[PDB]
This record gives sequence, C-alpha cells and structure tokens, in this order.
Amino acid sequence: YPIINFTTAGATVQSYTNFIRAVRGRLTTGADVRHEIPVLPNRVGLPINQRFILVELSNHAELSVTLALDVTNAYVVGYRAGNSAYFFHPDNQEDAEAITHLFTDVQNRYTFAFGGNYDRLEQLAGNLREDIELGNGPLEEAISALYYYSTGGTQLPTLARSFIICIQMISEAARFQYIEGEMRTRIRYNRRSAPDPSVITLENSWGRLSTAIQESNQGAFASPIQLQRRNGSKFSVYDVSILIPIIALMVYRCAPPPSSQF
Ligand SMILES: OC[C@H]1O[C@H](O[C@H]2O[C@H](CO)[C@@H](O)[C@H](O)[C@H]2O)[C@H](O)[C@@H](O)[C@@H]1O
Ligand SMILES: OC[C@H]1O[C@H](O[C@H]2O[C@H](CO)[C@@H](O)[C@H](O)[C@H]2O)[C@H](O)[C@@H](O)[C@@H]1O
Repeated sequence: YPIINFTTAGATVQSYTNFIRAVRGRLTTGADVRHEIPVLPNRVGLPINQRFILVELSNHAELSVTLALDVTNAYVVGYRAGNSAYFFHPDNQEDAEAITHLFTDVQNRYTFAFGGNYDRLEQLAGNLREDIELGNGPLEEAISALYYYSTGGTQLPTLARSFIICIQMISEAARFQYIEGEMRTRIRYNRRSAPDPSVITLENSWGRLSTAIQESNQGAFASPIQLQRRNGSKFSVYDVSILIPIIALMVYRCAPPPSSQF
C-alpha cells in the first residue's frame, strides 16, 4: 500500500500542507468528482490491493508509528509501532478480513474491543474533542503515546486522547480544507488549542454533507444542514456551492445521476 510520510519535527505550514495534499492524492482517484468535489472510492467492488494507504508519522523524539487509513472514508483503522499492530474493532466481517491485509509481517497483532469512533474514544479518553488540544505539540505527543503503548508506557485514556488527535489532524484535515487550515494556523503560530464549534460540527456532519451533496438537485439541498460558526452560532447550508472552499472529499453515498445538462 502507498505510504505518505510526515514528521512533527520542525514541521511548518508548508511541510504539513505537502503531507495533507499527498494524503488526498492517494485517497481519491479523480474518477469521481461531483460539483467540483472529489468522491472517495466506492466500497462496493473495491479490490483489496487498493483499499488502504499508510501514513508514517515521526516526531522530534525520534519515534515513529504507521497509521492505516481506509480509502473509502479516509479514517484510521489501526496502527503499527515496532513489532506490534493494533486495529479498532471492525464493524463487520468484511472489514475484519480486510485488515488482515495490513501489517502482515508484524509479530504481534491485536484488535481492540472498542471502535475508533469519537463517541467511544471520548469515553475512553475521559475528555470530549472540545477539551482536547490540537496542534503540532499535541501530535508530537500523540506519536510518542502510540509508540509506547505496547510496553505499558501509555495508559488507555492517553492512548484514546492520542487517537483523537491523530484522526482529526490527518483524517479530518484530509476531508476538509477548512480543518487542514485550522491545523496550518496552529503550526504557523506554534499554538495548541482545542477545536472550536466550526471544526466539531464539520466533523460530525461529514457523512450527512456527503449524502446531501450527492443527492442534491443540481447542487441544491433537499433539506438544509445546520453547521456552527466559531462562536457556536448557526450557519445554514442550502447548497454545495458554499462548501467548495470547505470540504475536500466525500464518502461515496449514491451513484451520480446522469449529466442531464440543458
Ligand atoms: O511548533 C513547532 C514545533 O512543534 C513541536 O514542538 C513543540 O511541541 C513540544 C511537545 O509538546 C513542546 O515541548 C515544544 O516546546 C513545542 O515547541 C515539534 O516537536 C518541534 O520539532 C517543532 O519545531
Ligand atoms: O466486480 C469485481 C468483484 O467485486 C466484488 O468484490 C469486491 O468488492 C467487495 C465489496 O463489494 C470486496 O469485499 C472484495 O474484496 C472486492 O474484490 C464481488 O463480490 C465479486 O464477486 C466481483 O467479482
């Protein structure tokens, strides 16, 4: 599977930008674009040899871990650190079989009894996303935390917190130029801060936005989607147009209707 590298060591807006751009480049194929927004490969009919991509993360502490991302949703399904690999609890038998194709040479394979969704991870971390700082510092720390898990150096709450950090700074950033921008800003000013409502609501609405855009009538949503601004106030989305600078890719929801141009 394709590998994209990134290190928090001496990270800059440009190096992070290159990283996210490369990740998106391995996620979408260009075969499916709707209203100018790329769609991820459809799970249905997708060959296993094209199912995952790997993100090799390194940090200033000279530690490295490899995250595995599912190309169908850009989400993290597991990771490898040294001679051990850990996978989030699969949703079904097909996915359980699919992950056996990852880190096949690792000496110790483990599947967590818990899933990688935020609800579950927040419960295990003992903190909500709104209370977990993001930025290059948090990522640097998260990489070390993931690395030290197999030896008992990392407690479960810290592990979960670290997953929450990685997922948002990699998966959500790949999904939304807006979130990529949020991380770029944190890097530019070496600031670590929790995601505000605009970030949280986008993360929570990615699936719905993907469906709304794909089911839209020439871009017009059948029903509006409510997002939130930085101050928590409502922002109504009625059309795909307002999302062009915001969402970078979508999960496949339905087949694109015929061109049907006038
Ligand atoms: O801000 C750019 C640097 O970010 C990381 O380092 C910072 O994060 C560390 C862990 O929290 C802090 O100890 C340090 O004080 C922060 O500046 C990265 O590890 C550095 O290599 C980057 O230059
Ligand atoms: O059309 C080619 C094959 O598609 C199936 O297999 C792919 O899609 C599945 C999910 O729908 C994956 O689980 C599988 O690994 C992929 O190869 C279909 O089941 C096969 O009969 C078709 O030949």
